Formats: sequence, C-alpha cells, structure tokens
Amino acid sequence: AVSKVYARSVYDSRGNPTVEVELTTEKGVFRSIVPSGASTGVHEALEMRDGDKSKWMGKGVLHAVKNVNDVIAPAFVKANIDVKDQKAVDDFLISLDGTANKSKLGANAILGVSLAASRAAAAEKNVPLYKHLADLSKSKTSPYVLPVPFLNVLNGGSHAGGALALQEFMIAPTGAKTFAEALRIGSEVYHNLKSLTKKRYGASAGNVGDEGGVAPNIQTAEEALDLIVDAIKAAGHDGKIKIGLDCASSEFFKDGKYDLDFKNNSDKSKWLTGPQLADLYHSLMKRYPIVSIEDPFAEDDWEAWSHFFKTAGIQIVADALTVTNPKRIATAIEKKAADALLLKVNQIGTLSESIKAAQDSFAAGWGVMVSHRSGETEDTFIADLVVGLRTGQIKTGAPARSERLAKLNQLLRIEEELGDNAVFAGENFHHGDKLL
Amino acid sequence: AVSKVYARSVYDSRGNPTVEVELTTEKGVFRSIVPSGASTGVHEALEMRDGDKSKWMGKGVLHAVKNVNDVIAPAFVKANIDVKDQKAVDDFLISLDGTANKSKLGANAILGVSLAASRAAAAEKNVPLYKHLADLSKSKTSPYVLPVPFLNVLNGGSHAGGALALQEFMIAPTGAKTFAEALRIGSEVYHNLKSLTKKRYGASAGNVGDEGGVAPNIQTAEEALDLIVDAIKAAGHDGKIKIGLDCASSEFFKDGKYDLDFKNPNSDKSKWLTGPQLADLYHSLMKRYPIVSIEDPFAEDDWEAWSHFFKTAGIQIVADALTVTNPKRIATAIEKKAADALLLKVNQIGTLSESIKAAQDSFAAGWGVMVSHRSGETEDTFIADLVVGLRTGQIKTGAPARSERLAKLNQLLRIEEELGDNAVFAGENFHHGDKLL
Ligand SMILES: O=C(O)[C@@H](CO)OP(=O)(O)O
Ligand SMILES: O=C(O)[C@@H](CO)OP(=O)(O)O
Ligand SMILES: [Mg+2]
Ligand SMILES: [Mg+2]
Ligand SMILES: [Mg+2]
Ligand SMILES: [Mg+2]
Ligand SMILES: [Mg+2]
Ligand SMILES: [Mg+2]
Ligand SMILES: [Mg+2]
Ligand SMILES: [Mg+2]
Ligand SMILES: [Mg+2]
Ligand SMILES: [Mg+2]
Repeated sequence: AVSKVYARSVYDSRGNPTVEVELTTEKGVFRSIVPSGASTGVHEALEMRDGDKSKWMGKGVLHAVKNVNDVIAPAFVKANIDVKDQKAVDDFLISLDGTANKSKLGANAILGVSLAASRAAAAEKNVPLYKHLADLSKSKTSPYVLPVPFLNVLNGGSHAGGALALQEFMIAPTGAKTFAEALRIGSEVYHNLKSLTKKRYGASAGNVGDEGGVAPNIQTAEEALDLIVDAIKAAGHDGKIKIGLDCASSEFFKDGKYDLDFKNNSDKSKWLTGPQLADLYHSLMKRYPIVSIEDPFAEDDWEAWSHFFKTAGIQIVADALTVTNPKRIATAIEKKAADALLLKVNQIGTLSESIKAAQDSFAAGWGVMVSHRSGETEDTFIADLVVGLRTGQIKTGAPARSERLAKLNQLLRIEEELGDNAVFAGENFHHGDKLL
Repeated sequence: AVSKVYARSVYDSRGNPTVEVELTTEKGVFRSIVPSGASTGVHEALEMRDGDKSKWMGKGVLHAVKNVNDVIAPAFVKANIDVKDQKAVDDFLISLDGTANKSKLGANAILGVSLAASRAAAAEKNVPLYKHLADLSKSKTSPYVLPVPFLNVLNGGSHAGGALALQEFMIAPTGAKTFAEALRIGSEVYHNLKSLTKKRYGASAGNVGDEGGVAPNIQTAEEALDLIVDAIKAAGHDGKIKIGLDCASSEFFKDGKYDLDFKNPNSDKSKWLTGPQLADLYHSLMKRYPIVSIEDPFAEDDWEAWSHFFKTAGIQIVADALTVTNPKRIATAIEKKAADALLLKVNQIGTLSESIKAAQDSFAAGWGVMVSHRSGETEDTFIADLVVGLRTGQIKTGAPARSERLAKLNQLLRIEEELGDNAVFAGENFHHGDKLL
C-alpha cells in the first residue's frame, strides 16, 4: 500500500521553485517533479505560486507543497487506494480539490501525486513505466512506437531575449531509421547551427534560450529558417530533416490582430490580421520543409484556426487553444481548427485527464505530440509517456541542457530495451498511434 | 555480486556523446554517466573520442563504450570483486588499462564503472551514497557538512560566445544559515542578474552559456564584477554573498604571456600581460570586490607565477588545470606552495579511489577542496553526494539554471533534509569544511 506522500520545493531548469512529490510503497520511493511553463495558456489549470516578493521573487511554491503535505497526503494514505487504478487515484485527487481548474489545491500540488502513483504502479507490476502507461491508455503494443523528436534548435519569443517573435523553430529528423540515428543527425545539425549562428550574427548569438536553442537577435521568421536550412545542408542531412514551428501567437495577439514585433515601441500600423498572418505562414511553407505548425493563431481565435486549417495541408498543432483539456479539444475537433494535440500533463493536472485528452484526439483522427514545458526538470516522465501513448512525436527541447537531454537519453534507453518490438515513427509521425 | 556491466552512448548537456555505465547486482541496476570538459588541462587522463568526422562531428564515444562492453565488463564480472572495497575495484580497473594516463581503455570507459560500483556498494550497505563516500574517504561524520555552492552566474572564456576572457564569475552565499537558504538567495541574485544584464547590454546578453550563467558581450572583468555586485545589491543580499573566479588562464597563456582578448583573432600582442601584470590585475579586483576565491590564476605549468602570487594573495587560490586531480601534481603544488585548494574533478584522473586520495592529500596539507562539475554535464548527481561524503564545505556545479546543474543542487536540498540536525552548513568556513567543528 501507499504508506507515505511527501512534497518539497526543488528548482526547475530556469531557477524557479517547483513541487517535487515522493510516494512510498512496499516497492520503494517514487518521485515526480512538476514542470512549469512561461508562455502558459490562459485556460491552463492553476499553477499555485506564493506571491511573496521577498522570497524567490514571488515564485515560491510553499503553499502548493503545504497542500500536498497537509491536505492530500493524510487523505490519500487513509484512502488505501490501489496505485494500479490510475482512474481511482485521479478521481480521488480531483474530488479532494473540488474545482474544475484545480484552484483550491493547485495543479502543481495534484500532478506530482498523480504521476508518482503511476511510477509506483509500474514497480508493483514489474514493468517499465512506458509499458504501464500503454496499459493505462489501452494503446497498441505490437510494436511499440518510438517518436520523432522535434528539436527546438532556435529559440525566440518568451523563451529567449531578442527580437524574434515566433517562439520555436524545430528540426524533425523524419528521415532516420531509428531514434538513435534521429538524435545523432539532429545533434549534428544543432552543432552546425551553433557554428553558423556565431559566424552570421556574432559570438553572442550562439548562446542559448530556455529550451537550449540558439538565440540570435533576428527580426524575421525567414532569417531564422534560412539559418536552419543552412545548418541542415552544412551537416549534410538535406531531405532527412524537416521543420516544425511553434508560433505561440497568443503571446502577440492584441485587439484582434497580431504583432510580429511584440518584442519591441511596436508599430500598431504593422500589426497583422488573421488572414495576413495565414498568408505569411503559407509563404514560409512554400520555401521551407515545414511539416508542422503549432499555435499559428491565438488561444481563442477559433475562426482564424478553422480558416487556416481548411487549406494548410500539414500538421496543425493546438497548444494554448486546447490546453490538454478534453472539453476544449472537443470544441477544436468540431470546428476543425487543428489536427494534432500538444499534450502537456501540467496543463490539465492529472495523468488520467491527459490520457483522456490523447484518446479523444486519436479517436478524431488527430495526432498527439507529447511536450515538455520551458521550465523543465531532471524528471523523465514524458519520455515514457510518449512511448506509452504510441504517439510517434515528442518535443522536449534542443539537444542541449540536460533537462532536455534527460528525456532524449531516456528514449535511447527505451529504444534499446524494446529492440525488435519497437519501430521508429519516421515519416509517419502524424498517425504514430495507427502505425501498423 | 556484480552480474552485469553495460555501457551505452548518451548525450551530455552540450549535445556531445558521452559514456553511461549500468552495473547490476542483487540490489538492482546502478547508473553512472561520465562528464566532459571543454577547457581541459593538458595533463588530464585520456578522454577517448572516435574522431570519425562523419558521426557526431568526430566526438563519438563508441570506442570507449566498446572498451566497457567488450573489455571491462567480462573481466569485471569474472573477477567478482566486493563493490564495498572501492580500492580493490579501482586497482582492478587501473590494472586492466595498464597505462599512466588511462590511454589503453580511456578514462571515460573506466570512470563509469568506478562510480557505479560505489552506488552499488551504498545499496548493499543500505546507506545513502554520501554516507558511503564518507566511509571510503574516512571523513568525520559528526556532523556532516553541507557545502557553500559557488554558483557560476556569468559565463565567459571557453564556456560562452563573447569577448570575455575570464571563464567563470561565481557567487558564493557564505552568509546563509542553511544550504536551502544559500540556494534560495543565490537564485534571487541570479534572477536579478539576468534582468540587469538585459537592461545594460541588451536582451541577447541574458541568454546563457554552457554552465547556465549569463553571457554578456563584454570585454573586462571589472564590468562583469560590477554586474554581479549590482545584482547582489538589487536582490538585497549585500554582505551575505561573496565572489569566486575561475580565470582558466591556461586558455589564454602564450609565449609566457596572458592575452585577455584571446577569442578575438585580431588581438593586439602589445596588450598581452606578463605574470606580474596579471597578479596586479587580480589584486586590483580583490580590493574592489568581495572576492574570496580565485581558480587557475596562472597557467597549468607556470609554477613560479603561482608561488609568487600565493605568498601575498590572502584568499583561497584553487588549482584546477595545474593539478588535474592528480596526487603526483598535487604533491608538487603543495611543495611549491602554489595554491591552497584543489578543484576535484573525478574524470580528470579517472577513478573514485584516485580522486579520494587527491582530496586526502590536499586536506593533509591544510588545503581546501572544491568539488567540481565539468562544463559538459549530465543528469547524474554523483558530485552532490561526493561533496558531502568528502566534507569539503564547497562545491561548484553551475548557475542555478540548466538542470544538469540543478540536478546536483536539488540533490543537495534532499541530502540536507535527510540529515536534519546531523548536518551543518559550511558558510564562512567553506575553506576548511573538512576540519569544521
Ligand atoms: O509553448 C510551448 O509549447 C511550451 C514548450 O516549449 O513552452 P511553455 O512551457 O513556456 O508554454
Ligand atoms: O574549468 C573548469 O573548472 C571546468 C568546470 O567549470 O570547466 P571544463 O569542464 O570546461 O574544464
Ligand atoms: Mg507556451
Ligand atoms: Mg501491457
Ligand atoms: Mg490568404
Ligand atoms: Mg506551444
Ligand atoms: Mg477534468
Ligand atoms: Mg577547465
Ligand atoms: Mg559511515
Ligand atoms: Mg604586484
Ligand atoms: Mg577551472
Ligand atoms: Mg594512479
């Protein structure tokens, strides 16, 4: 049985506090750490911070930690829940908070308990976590699917200091035959990108943003994409590497329009309409091997999404639009706003709700890209999750900064363990769950 | 008994391959990952790289991985060594290689087995790793000592793109009462530093170097130190925060002179500094800023310059590239009175036992020891347990940003919690942490 639930404050990858949970059973101690976003969707479940300006500059999580130790822990232990029954674990937690957005206890109090229970369950079952997560999600397991990594090698927007408006420029080694090959050739592109960036924009441009990508002081998507295409050819991997974007356009949506110079005394006359921004993306799609675009329009700009999607012809990923929330996903499906869900467990707050979100997406013919947050930790949960969910695609950072490599390394280990019972999603990343 | 030893290629914090070792016993599977330096000393034990330009830019570790799987593993499993006997484990590995500088197998093949064995031994004894490391090093345990973290908040030299010659500018919250407080106030200074750096030098200057520190495109130590003092001020921690430097001066030493603009290929050779001129610079900084420690002030074989500076420095002087965690070179440094602290990097020498000897020799001479990360780190937390086990009272493991750095700092939070009243924070006594109480 679960004998102990304990929380403490630890530090995330940008130096902010976050919640770490330890769950003790007869099988040992199981730890989960809650990640933290910067460009959060306004519809995300509550991340509870202390707001005490004299400690951690208001970003303390002592209240959330207290909620685990003083509220969740005694009730959870008393309940004698079977950790194998994830739905019972999450129903209990959801009920204890009693609010839709988890505003009573905090999503960052609840999530760590939810995740740690799944680790405890995997141990009880003597299976690796990814096999247990496949069980919980009722995914196909013959074969397992290793994801294409979408590597965020050039950082802009909220994740890096500079003028660049679009948040993420990713490479996707869809042309590799194994995950290990994909990661190697991705790392090679990254290193070529680092050298080229220093050459073109100066030594300072080669330093990294929150997610490990280079952060050159550039003003347009075109020069960023030119750098990436240049890095791919320098590495000698043209045709094996595709490109993904996260526009994170909610970050520059104001008064019905889009400010591509929001990293500025920005010119209100230059602000773009939905149609104009769609024309911009189409122009980029024509000149670059772009296979996925995330949050091309704002989190509630439904008409703009639906209109773009009609003729996009590539994967359109909903992040802030859907916030890993089955209710908002249902709306996005009906409006035909996108065809892939960005899955972030801490946007909704429990594993069970995240699994439901993935299942609803798959049922609609959508893809699912499992995702890190920009404030990450040494935790590797999402590596096991992307495999368990059989999605065929993950974004977990550049191949730099170990809060990113921790996940990528874990996927190397998973690939090795599965051997002949796994296949790399490659060009079929979008429908990874349907593969075979 | 050890039933399996297995190695694989994984990625370090810079995106370069490195060696990960898993060692299996009755107690489970124990993992260690080898770190990788950038500003390496010429006297370091061999880091074996494949040099195949068509893979990983030539930086593959497949040869070292193969040395573990095809050479070390079958021999080690056959030997059936008691993992609790770290000295026997390491003597065995050192003997398998048979070379001074570990050039047969590579230090990056040997070290992973060395470290994972110690993890396995801790499990056998049912003790946390830091208690076992204290056993191996014969350190005092009443109380245990938590280190002052030297946080590298401004990155220059080899660790970041920019004109800044000096490699590391660190803050040391020696004025804190607990490790948790030290890390909190350190993080607060860091955040104030990031915001101020962006204000003074532009948004791009706030982006980070290899070790998580800001990398402003600045040319002089004085303005870097002004940024740090300004950040400490902004956070409201004046008096509680001290400063450490890593000059990594071997990186800019040429023709008996020091080039503080070495990353500029158009650097004027007339502006190059002599040993005494450099000593003057350091003394100028030490009077204007709360500097308590300086690492590698002079080049790795510029022995006379070290001895001369140390005679009147009056602060901690840390040997890194000079000593390369090597008992033989440490003995020379002790004799020459070149420094009074060792920077301890396990992968500079290649085994835990040799590293422990290096620390013991340093302590016996009345030196301090600062346990250190490499600039290419991993999610491995070994050094956190090592610094506590060795009772040194000081660690450098990066800025409070990038989780290859926070993983260690977070582990130190956990160790402090676990030890409760059986641990003290070194604080102002960081230099002689081993002698504390
Ligand atoms: O926008 C995103 O997709 C995420 C992950 O890159 O960033 P953040 O965690 O800051 O929301
Ligand atoms: O010089 C140093 O002290 C180390 C650690 O900061 O750097 P590197 O690992 O690059 O040698
Ligand atoms: Mg976001
Ligand atoms: Mg199963
Ligand atoms: Mg149009
Ligand atoms: Mg996004
Ligand atoms: Mg719900
Ligand atoms: Mg060095
Ligand atoms: Mg003991
Ligand atoms: Mg002088
Ligand atoms: Mg050094
Ligand atoms: Mg030796």
